[PDB]
Amino acid sequence: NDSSSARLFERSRIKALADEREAVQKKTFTKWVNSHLARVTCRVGDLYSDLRDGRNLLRLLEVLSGEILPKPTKGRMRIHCLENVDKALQFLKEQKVHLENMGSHDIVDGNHRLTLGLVWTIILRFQIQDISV
Amino acid sequence: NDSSSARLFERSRIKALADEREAVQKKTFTKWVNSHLARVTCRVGDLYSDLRDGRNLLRLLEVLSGEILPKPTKGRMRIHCLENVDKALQFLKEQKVHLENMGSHDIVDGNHRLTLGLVWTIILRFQIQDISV
Amino acid sequence: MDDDIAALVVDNGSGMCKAGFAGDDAPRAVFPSIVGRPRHQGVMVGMGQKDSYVGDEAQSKRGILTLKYPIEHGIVTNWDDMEKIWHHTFYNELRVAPEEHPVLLTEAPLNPKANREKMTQIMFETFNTPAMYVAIQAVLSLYASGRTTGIVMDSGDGVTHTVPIYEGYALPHAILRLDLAGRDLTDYLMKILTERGYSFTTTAEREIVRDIKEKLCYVALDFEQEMATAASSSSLEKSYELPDGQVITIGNERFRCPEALFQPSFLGMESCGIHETTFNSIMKCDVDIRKDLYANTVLSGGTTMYPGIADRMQKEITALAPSTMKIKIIAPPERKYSVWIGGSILASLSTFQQMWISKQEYDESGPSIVHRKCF
Amino acid sequence: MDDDIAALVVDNGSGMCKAGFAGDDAPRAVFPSIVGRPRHQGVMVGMGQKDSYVGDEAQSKRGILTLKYPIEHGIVTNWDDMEKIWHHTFYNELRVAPEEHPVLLTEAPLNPKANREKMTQIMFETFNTPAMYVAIQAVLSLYASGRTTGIVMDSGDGVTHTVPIYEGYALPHAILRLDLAGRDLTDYLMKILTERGYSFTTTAEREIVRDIKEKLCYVALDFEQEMATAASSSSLEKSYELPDGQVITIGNERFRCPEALFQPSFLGMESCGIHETTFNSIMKCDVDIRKDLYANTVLSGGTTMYPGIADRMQKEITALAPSTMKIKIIAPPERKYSVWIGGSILASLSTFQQMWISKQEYDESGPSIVHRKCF
Repeated sequence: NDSSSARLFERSRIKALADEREAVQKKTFTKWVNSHLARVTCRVGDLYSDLRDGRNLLRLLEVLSGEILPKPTKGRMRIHCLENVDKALQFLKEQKVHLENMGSHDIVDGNHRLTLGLVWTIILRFQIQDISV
Repeated sequence: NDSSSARLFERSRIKALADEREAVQKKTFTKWVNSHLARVTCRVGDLYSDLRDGRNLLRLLEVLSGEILPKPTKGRMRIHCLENVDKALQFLKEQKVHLENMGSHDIVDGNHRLTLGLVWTIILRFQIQDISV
Repeated sequence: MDDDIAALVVDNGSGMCKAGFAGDDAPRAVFPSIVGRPRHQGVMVGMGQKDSYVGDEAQSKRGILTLKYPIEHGIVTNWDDMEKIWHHTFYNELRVAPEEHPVLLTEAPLNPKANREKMTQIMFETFNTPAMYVAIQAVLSLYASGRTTGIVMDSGDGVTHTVPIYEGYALPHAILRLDLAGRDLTDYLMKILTERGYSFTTTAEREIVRDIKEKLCYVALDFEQEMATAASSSSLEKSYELPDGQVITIGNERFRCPEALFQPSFLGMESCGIHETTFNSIMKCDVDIRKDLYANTVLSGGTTMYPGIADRMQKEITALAPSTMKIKIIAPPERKYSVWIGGSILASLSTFQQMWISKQEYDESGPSIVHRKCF
Repeated sequence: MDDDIAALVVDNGSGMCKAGFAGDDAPRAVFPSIVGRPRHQGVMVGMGQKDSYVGDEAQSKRGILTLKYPIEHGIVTNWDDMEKIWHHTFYNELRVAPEEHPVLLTEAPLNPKANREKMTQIMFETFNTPAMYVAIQAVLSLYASGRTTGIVMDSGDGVTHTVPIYEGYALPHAILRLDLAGRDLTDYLMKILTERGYSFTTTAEREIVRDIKEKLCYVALDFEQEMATAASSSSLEKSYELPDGQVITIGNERFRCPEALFQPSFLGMESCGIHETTFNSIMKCDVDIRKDLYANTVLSGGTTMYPGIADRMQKEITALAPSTMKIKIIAPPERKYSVWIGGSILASLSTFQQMWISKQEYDESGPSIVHRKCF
């Protein structure tokens, strides 16, 4: 009746297959975003920290769409960061990237599966929908 | 939805059953106390006024226990009366008649349900407990 | 019975105790289940010591005293204070020794197990009780309603219930208790009365705004239209007076306070109004007998004493249940007291007079046989 | 913004007004919310008429003047004097016309409804305000604390709060205001300083013993042991000096004065200390997120400026809450001012710049849309 410890092994391999996905996928995004944020001369060695503020995700959306997005207050504080990603989410819900756990705090916290879960949905609506210029 | 005026009728009959209790019960006490305060030649036509000072309740407890209790200052004033009943309550809490609303001012005011509520608890601790001699 | 052996029926509901002998139509003892304890000090020589005021005298000295329910929503919090309102009940209203009598107690259903066996124990052991029986509230309110079919909604001071029944057979899984009663609505009335600037940060005046509530605060039949005409205050506003002599004016705050019974989001919980809760009980019931639960919704309890309840009920379960058939609600008088009165006639039935937890039945067998007799 | 349209943030807390433009890190205007009015007469030809001294100049002439807060614990008492400290704010510190600016005001939560709509009205109508926003205090102190999770305790000069929050979501039923602040503790300090023989029967010196308090009077971490070593006065006694030049010595009276924050029985109410009040807020909260309220108790306000508060807090909620987990308290600098500073950065956010009560928004629609924007 040993499905429990087998669940401790399986779920470790659930997210092992998801990390083997999300890391190569993060580098798909990484060379994809450094093909774009290099227009504004920003280089990404880490999605989860560079685009963490939201304003840097705003820089990406200003590159991809070739447009301008508002840059509200930023600093140390949480509200500083959440507002910035709430403008990114303003343009991303404008681009119909839903709030299916693709969040403000998810970018601020750098949530490994939803920061990439947001911006890979940005890839799945850049080469599908008009996040491009 | 007429439980309200029915409450004006019911509560009148709540305390009607309680007055049919407490009056016959007051006469249970009355012939009981005039079987005792007649030893000190005090006659009770009204619990609520004769034993109102506390010193007269002290006379009863001096009869029942066959003992002597202190007689502090008495007069017109409230403190005069409250002190006297506070000696009665001294001997009655000595006899474990609690202060569950069986009070100094309850005897001084002559509260119909707690003056008898005190001294009926005195009956319920005379023929149960050693308020007797 | 009846001043003989004479089972004492003592409804220990929250907010109010209601006690009398068996067979009595009126609980001679009614007084708030409170214990008054002084807050400020007093240097006066010859003053009632009175550490523990209890019950209705604490209504007299509400300023000095910390008013405190020993029970909370059927769950007994303070057991010796519970024994204070008991011993005051038995020696200052019932004025008799329980050492002779059975004590037909009343308690809320779906009770954690200590509040049955200890509620019985302090009777058996601190008092003596040659017999006794703690009892479910809503069924005894059905005993004064005197029926066997429908669903009883007993909102006392602490707990609203929805207890179904069908010809003597209850449906336990469909029984639902809920915390929506007079103790809750006065907290909502507290937070909603201070928007006019009236703060009452003392339990003394919590009972006074509960008194406002038990007079003024009815149930809006339709709610937001009474709030729509709360724009033009014509009759919804009324003057109340304090024991200090000050005047209140309350308008919309009247009907919306017991709307928390019906929209507990005004309190802010998951809880649906009482009409969805009885409706949710009948979800759990059997399609043959669900018809007889609609036409026989019974009301009970002290919070159910308010105007505009039962017609909102017939409106709203009509919105919920199959309106093809009939949804009558049966709201008798004395619904706060029907809980007690039906107990005062329960002890009269001699078949119940073998259903007592006798003394040695408690002592040698268990405190868990309380649960074997009371369920 | 920022000397342009430039939302004026004006923290109208009791005791002190704190005002500056949007984006300012420092409220250039800080001065006591007082109005000085002369008591004794003066026959001198050529003397400042000055019927109504206002604000910080009344600190200069405290002897002649009747010092008077126009606001009381968030509740605005005197509206024209409120407009005196306003018009002085806007023309002698901010030195500008509100006729152009939004005015980001700050107000206490759980406010009776006139103190929002009239606080806005005298802005809209006596002044002109093309836009404005009255605002809850503790949230804006969380804006300078810059977080979204925990519970904020803003004890300004008049009101202590306990305002919970969890990732932007507040719990309104768990919000609790309370009258335990610097205005109260100086009355307790008044009644407890005169046992040494020092009576100060004038508001002039009520602020001076409040100044004693805001310097000397810390919070006993443990109380009755500091009173136990108040037997042998070694360091607890210290010399203070008056503006007259006289000397005070206070020993135990130091720590016990803000103990009334923690044991309001020293004042003599029902009220528990501030630690039981935040703990009582977390009683009303949700078991998933109650953990994040423990480790993120935030401090704010001018009465919270005292030593020994926050370590007594971590000691005592440890005594109250599950000590299995962690109870960190976050007490940033400028906690009196964080209320204002977080507002001065709130107006900077352009999403907030659509959340203004504009002019015609007030005029044609209502004064009740103030309540629709400010809650």
